[PDB]
Amino acid sequence: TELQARGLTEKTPDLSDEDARLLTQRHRVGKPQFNRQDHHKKKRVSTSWRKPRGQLSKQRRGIKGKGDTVEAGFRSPTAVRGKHPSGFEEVRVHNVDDLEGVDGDTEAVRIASKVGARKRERIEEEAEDAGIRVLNPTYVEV
Amino acid sequence: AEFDADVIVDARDCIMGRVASQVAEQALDGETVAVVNAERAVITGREEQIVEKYEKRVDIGNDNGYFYPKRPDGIFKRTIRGMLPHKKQRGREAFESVRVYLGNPYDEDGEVLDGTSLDRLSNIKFVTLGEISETLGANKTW
Amino acid sequence: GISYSVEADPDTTAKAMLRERQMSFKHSKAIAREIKGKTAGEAVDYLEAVIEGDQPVPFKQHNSGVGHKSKVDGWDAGRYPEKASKAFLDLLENAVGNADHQGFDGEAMTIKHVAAHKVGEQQGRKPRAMGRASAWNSPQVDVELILEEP
Amino acid sequence: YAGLRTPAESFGSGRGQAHVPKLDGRARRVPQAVKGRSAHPPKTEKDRS
RNA sequence: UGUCCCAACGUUGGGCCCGGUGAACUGUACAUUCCAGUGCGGAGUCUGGAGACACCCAGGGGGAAGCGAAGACCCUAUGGA
RNA sequence: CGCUCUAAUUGGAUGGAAGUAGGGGUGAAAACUCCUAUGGACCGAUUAGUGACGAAAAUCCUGGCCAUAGUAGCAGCGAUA
RNA sequence: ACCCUCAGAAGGGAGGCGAAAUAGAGCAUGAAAUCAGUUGGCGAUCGAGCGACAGGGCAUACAAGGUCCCUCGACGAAUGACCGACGCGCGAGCGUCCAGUAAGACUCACGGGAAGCCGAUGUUCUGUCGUACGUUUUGAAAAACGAGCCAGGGAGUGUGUCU
Ligand SMILES: [Cl-]
Ligand SMILES: [Cl-]
Ligand SMILES: [Cl-]
Ligand SMILES: [Cl-]
Ligand SMILES: [Cl-]
Ligand SMILES: [Cl-]
Ligand SMILES: [Cl-]
Ligand SMILES: [Mg+2]
Ligand SMILES: [Mg+2]
Ligand SMILES: [Mg+2]
Ligand SMILES: [Mg+2]
Ligand SMILES: [Mg+2]
Ligand SMILES: [Mg+2]
Ligand SMILES: [Mg+2]
Ligand SMILES: [Mg+2]
Ligand SMILES: [Mg+2]
Ligand SMILES: [Mg+2]
Ligand SMILES: [Mg+2]
Ligand SMILES: [Mg+2]
Ligand SMILES: [Mg+2]
Ligand SMILES: [Mg+2]
Ligand SMILES: [Mg+2]
Ligand SMILES: [Mg+2]
Ligand code: NA
Ligand code: NA
Ligand code: NA
Ligand code: NA
Ligand code: NA
Ligand code: NA
Ligand code: NA
Ligand code: NA
Ligand code: NA
Ligand code: NA
Ligand code: NA
Ligand code: NA
Ligand code: NA
Ligand code: NA
Ligand code: NA
Ligand code: NA
Repeated sequence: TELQARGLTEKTPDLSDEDARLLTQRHRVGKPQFNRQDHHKKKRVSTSWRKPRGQLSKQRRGIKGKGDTVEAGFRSPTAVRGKHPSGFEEVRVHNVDDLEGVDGDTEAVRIASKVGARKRERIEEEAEDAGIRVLNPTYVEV
Repeated sequence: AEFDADVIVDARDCIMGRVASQVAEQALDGETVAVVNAERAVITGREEQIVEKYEKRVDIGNDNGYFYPKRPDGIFKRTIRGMLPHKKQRGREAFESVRVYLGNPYDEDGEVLDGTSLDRLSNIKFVTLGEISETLGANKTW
Repeated sequence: GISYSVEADPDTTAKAMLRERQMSFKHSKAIAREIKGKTAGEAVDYLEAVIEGDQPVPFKQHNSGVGHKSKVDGWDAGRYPEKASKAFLDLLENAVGNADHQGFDGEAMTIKHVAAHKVGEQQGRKPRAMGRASAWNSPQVDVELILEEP
Repeated sequence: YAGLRTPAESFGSGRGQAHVPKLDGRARRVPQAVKGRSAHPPKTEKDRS
């Protein structure tokens, strides 16, 4: 009578003490929006990032208040870079075969959006039997 | 009429600036202040020059205006306004919770703040706000 | 053209629309604005008073250079848009018509919703001096109306 | 000759218009003009072997 | 002899209000400013103060170094006629 | 990093592709991805190629559109109707 | 189609077809600029590169993020005391000891708590910094030049030879 997500939605990866520290760091520190300079001043100018090139650009010159310039110093910790917030490493999956070789302790799985309902149900059920959590589960009424 | 002043300060024979400075400090700390006997507060210097300064202020102006008070009432208050960011929300609040009066409309005799009292016995070159106001053309309503 | 921008319960609701009327889109906004919440009956009386010149239509957005009207309350500028008003009286006649043929008491129904939309312009061209020409167009208006039982 | 088949000319300064060759009040020939030539297009002469 | 002293009154069409019709110029953004200062030495936007409740109608045009025209002057181009 | 089309290898889609709107996650970032709605037929990945391959600008071009504005004009003419 | 309305072969209402009419005629999809109505936030005593980073208010269906808060305790870099005891200094105050102690960012464990609640998103308030962008220029916020806004279009290519 209510909606229930298929699979091991609650499943949690196990991570070394270090990795969990680093993942918790990344989540604490965060990073700036790194949006394009002045995108908020002109509609035609999109948020996507482009390096400010104006010889006079206040951002390009690093004037406090004009936004942070993309630098390598902003990168995330090697050990965690790319992990889903849960700590799981994602694996893009299109069919049942793709499920083979996936560590349900370490990796969770994300079903390509294109995969239709029919093939989903198959993937979702065998994914769970293999101890793998599906990040984008189908919600059925039970 | 009726002003729940947490502090009632007496300006009689006290150095306006020094008092005003301390009143702003408190009003910014949230205190509701009321200054008493403004007509009797004093400012050191050579009367002649002092008056010139103020007369000039009265004369300065134009369409946009430069409203400067002539009553020892206003005078004292504008002085305090100069010691507060009266245009910032916090500063208008503090300034507004401060009021100056001619004489003392309370029952309690106000208090004399440290280092704002002037010794008439060892000081001859000074002026009374009221003397100033009479010179400005104010109406002696006190 | 438009489509009803609001959901209406058929059991307690009457509808009506005007299609591509060539009239001031600015007047319509004001008119709609003014008669919403009124009784279809009240609305008719009002718009006829406007047409008559006894009741002014508050102009709150498109008021540049409009002269103040004593009768406007809470505001100042206003006019008597008789053309637009007449087209609204057609809209109303139709809505109250449909409402009766459905068993309701048309006139007593509340104007739950009324909005004007500029659907286009019948384009025109005006010769100007120096051998050049400039636009001389006509707005085309659409307007939705939804009647609701009190 | 795609886009070059026109006698379009630019009016030059004077009418608060960019110097773009026009004809019958329509911009033409130049690459940044709709219906204008393609700046650096594919070429038959190129050796694709 | 209203050119002037020195302006007045009047006439007609406008102007103003209402119905109908219905453009153009112009627009980086923000924008209630004023006095000063500063700055590429001619600032509504910086700095300091002052002033400033919102909207609307009419006006004569002080300012936006107002709008209009890639300066005719002047110089430069191994330019043109 | 991203775009077009070619090839090899290998996948998705009417149990709903592309696109679009709003929304969640990743990447320092170019950008990648997921969810819901819409849509109703196509769409990818990896590798090696391909090139009329990336825009905020050029008094840029073309189209559309907002303010301007319910504003100017619909009075002036020796034919005031 | 039929019926009602209308000056009406208009239009509108009700209805019918179809998987769909938000496929109804320049009718696939249907972006942005933008318009109407409307919801959330702000709002008629107040200041202007429109933001960035911090932190508050208010607002939020599900989904795709799930964290967050307080007691206490563990760990604890640089830094690092109050009080008190003694001894200096005209004085403000300093020295020795108590002590590299208490404290000390992050992180964690037990217990307790939150589901608009944490993140995130919308808007608004406060703090810090902040006079666009690109170009010309020794020097541009510039009273130097360009653009009304948006979408789409818009600029190192080919052959020959040389290196
Ligand atoms: Cl890197
Ligand atoms: Cl004045
Ligand atoms: Cl202030
Ligand atoms: Cl003395
Ligand atoms: Cl319009
Ligand atoms: Cl840590
Ligand atoms: Cl190049
Ligand atoms: Mg933008
Ligand atoms: Mg007027
Ligand atoms: Mg002619
Ligand atoms: Mg062409
Ligand atoms: Mg100022
Ligand atoms: Mg020139
Ligand atoms: Mg000459
Ligand atoms: Mg010659
Ligand atoms: Mg392969
Ligand atoms: Mg154009
Ligand atoms: Mg005007
Ligand atoms: Mg006559
Ligand atoms: Mg269509
Ligand atoms: Mg108020
Ligand atoms: Mg110079
Ligand atoms: Mg493009
Ligand atoms: Na003094
Ligand atoms: Na004055
Ligand atoms: Na208005
Ligand atoms: Na009234
Ligand atoms: Na009124
Ligand atoms: Na031709
Ligand atoms: Na132009
Ligand atoms: Na060839
Ligand atoms: Na005369
Ligand atoms: Na002027
Ligand atoms: Na907020
Ligand atoms: Na330039
Ligand atoms: Na610039
Ligand atoms: Na300047
Ligand atoms: Na224009
Ligand atoms: Na190109």
